[PDB]
Amino acid sequence: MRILLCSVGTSWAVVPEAMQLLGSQGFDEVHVLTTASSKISPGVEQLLRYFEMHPGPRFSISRVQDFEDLRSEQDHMLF
Amino acid sequence: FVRLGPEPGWPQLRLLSAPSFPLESTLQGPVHWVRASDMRLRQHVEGVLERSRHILAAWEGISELPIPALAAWPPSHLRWLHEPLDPVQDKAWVQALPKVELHCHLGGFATHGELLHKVRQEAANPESLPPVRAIPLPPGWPIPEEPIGLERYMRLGDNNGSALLKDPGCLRAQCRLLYEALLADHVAYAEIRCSPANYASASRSPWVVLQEIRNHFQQAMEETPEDRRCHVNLLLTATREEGGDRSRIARHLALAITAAEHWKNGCRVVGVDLAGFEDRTTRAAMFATDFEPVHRVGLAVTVHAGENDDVEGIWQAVFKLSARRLGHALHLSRSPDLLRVVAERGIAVELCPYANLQIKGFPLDEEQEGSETYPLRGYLAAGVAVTLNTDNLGISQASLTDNLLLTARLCPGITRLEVLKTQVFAAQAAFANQAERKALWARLAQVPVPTDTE
Amino acid sequence: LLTATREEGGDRSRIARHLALAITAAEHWKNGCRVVGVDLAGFEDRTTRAAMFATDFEPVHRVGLAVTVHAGENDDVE
Amino acid sequence: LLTATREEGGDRSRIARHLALAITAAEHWKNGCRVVGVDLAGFEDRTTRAAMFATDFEPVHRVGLAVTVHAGENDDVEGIWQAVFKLSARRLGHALHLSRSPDLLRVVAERGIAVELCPYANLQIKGFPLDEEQEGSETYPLRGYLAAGVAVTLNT
Ligand SMILES: [Zn+2]
Repeated sequence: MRILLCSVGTSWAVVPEAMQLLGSQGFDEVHVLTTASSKISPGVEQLLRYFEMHPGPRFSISRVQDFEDLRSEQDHMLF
Repeated sequence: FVRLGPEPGWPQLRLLSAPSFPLESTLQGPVHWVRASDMRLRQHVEGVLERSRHILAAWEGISELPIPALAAWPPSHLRWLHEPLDPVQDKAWVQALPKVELHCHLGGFATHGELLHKVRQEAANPESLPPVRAIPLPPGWPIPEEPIGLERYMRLGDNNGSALLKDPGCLRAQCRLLYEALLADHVAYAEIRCSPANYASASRSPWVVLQEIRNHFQQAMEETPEDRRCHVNLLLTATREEGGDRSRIARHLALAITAAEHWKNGCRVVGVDLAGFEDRTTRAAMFATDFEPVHRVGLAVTVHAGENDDVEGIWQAVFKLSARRLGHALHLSRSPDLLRVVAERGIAVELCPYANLQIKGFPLDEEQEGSETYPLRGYLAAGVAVTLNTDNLGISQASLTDNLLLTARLCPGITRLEVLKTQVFAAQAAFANQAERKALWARLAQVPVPTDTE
Repeated sequence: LLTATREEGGDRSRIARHLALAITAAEHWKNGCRVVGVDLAGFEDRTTRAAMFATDFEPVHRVGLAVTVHAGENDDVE
Repeated sequence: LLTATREEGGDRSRIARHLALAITAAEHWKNGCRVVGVDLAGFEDRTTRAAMFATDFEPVHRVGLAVTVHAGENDDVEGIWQAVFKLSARRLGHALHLSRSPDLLRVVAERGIAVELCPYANLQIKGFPLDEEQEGSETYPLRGYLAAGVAVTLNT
């Protein structure tokens, strides 16, 4: 099996581009970690629409709760 | 695409699984919302990297550590080991050390004080109890002003032993209370020396006495959890004297041969201890033919060749009795050729600091070492397998912890590593089998973490 | 009686176990059936004429155990 | 190692010379090549069996010389018993019958007495089976000795 883990920020397009590392074969499943920021919320749906029109691997857009912005050391340790 | 290469990970970190550190997830539509209950995984990872750094740092030099598990110690803690032992500041560290006891007499445990009365109050026949004789301890005990010699030392234990232990109730109390003293001292393996024929009666054969002693310790061992259990093995003391009755030696030697195959598990008889009257008339070779049956049945022999300031007695003990361990033997350096033989053959030397100080006397708290010092560090430097013991917990009025700390005052500059090396020596010198040695080594790997290092 | 069997240049460990068993049992039972002595039996030859077993049997003599000896298949008075 | 050979006939004058030579050479050289022990070489039988030389080897033990006993063409455990205890041998040569005495095997392992095995010589002199499937009643006792805790060395 081949699983791709991809963190995402304000640049949702990195995940679909990360899909093309292996070529046409792709990944058996991809999982995306996301923070609870509202700025990056619109990118979550853009990932969802891409996943719908490119199905076949398992998808997860798991969002880290109570992590909005990187403010101090406690935020990074929580992430 | 820029690829940074595969990562092998760390050997003990790539085995971690999700169930061990679960991630609570709440499903909002098609997107998971994850949270961490606590910070346990990072505490596990950082504790691993903290330990991994220690092993790699101490990797070069692991052969000099008597206990290989010490390589996981912080480098400051390992430098603490090489520092000289402090008798007053390291009392807590020594107390928590898993210790090995190789030279301990059953009849010299509850000789005076409150422990003597606790054994007496559990006599099965109180009317047969001997009157408590007046045996005043020398002033400054357990550290007398002057050495008292061997004759006065054995008289300090006249309220216990053969006088008291002929009572089945007193014998049971003596065994159980001695085990409680071993547990309180964090002793992991002990070898208790007993004279079952000395406690025999008309209706109680020496085999009955020995079987009671073994089962008293076995019952005490079974009632103790495996984690802190002190394994007790038994040595039978063959006591020599000037004529009188040497059929008691034949009874003890035969009892140890009989008991050797009888118990293959738990508390068991693992050797004989040739002791008693030390003189050129009762030197080792006089009994060489008595111990041929002991050697045929694979019984180990330890010899009390340590008072008369002779070296010829130690020669027969090594070569005429095939002794695996030597009791006391504080004058090996008198024959540098015998000292080389003892180290080469792996014959262990049983040192009893308080008993040696009380009987013989040694310079104390001297900042330099010469010509009179306790020979512990000289023996270690010569490759002798040296063990530290209590001899008599009652007469000497000191535990194994106190005996270890006294070596700081007896030997100037003895390090805390050297104390650990004696425990390793005692484990190697034990008359234990594969199962007992394996269990003992797992206990010795749990060295207490020092406090207030640097 | 416990039999200490002489075996040609062989294990004296079984003899040691038997002789020690008798010494332990001689004083264990003071009534009824009891162990009262040892028997020296087994192989017999000029090697095992039983003079060199005298060291093995001194402990038996110390505890007052009686001894009986097999004069085996042989025509030797020694 | 200086070899003291037992001989049929009781000739012990060359043994006396070899034992005296090793004592003299033991303290003569303290660096480099040095004489470190004596080997009691091979003539079997109850005559010339270990303990007969216990008196001869008292001087060797008194000068700190180690002793190895060289058993050969024999099937008796009494020689090994006497080598360990009457001779205080620190090593044993060709001790291929330790398992036949369970007490002796435990004593050898407990005391750390090494056993010098010579695979080709033992095969050429005694004839152990080769390339057999698992084990049993004929196998070279090397792996049996190792499982018993015996210090085993392989030699030429
Ligand atoms: Zn003692």
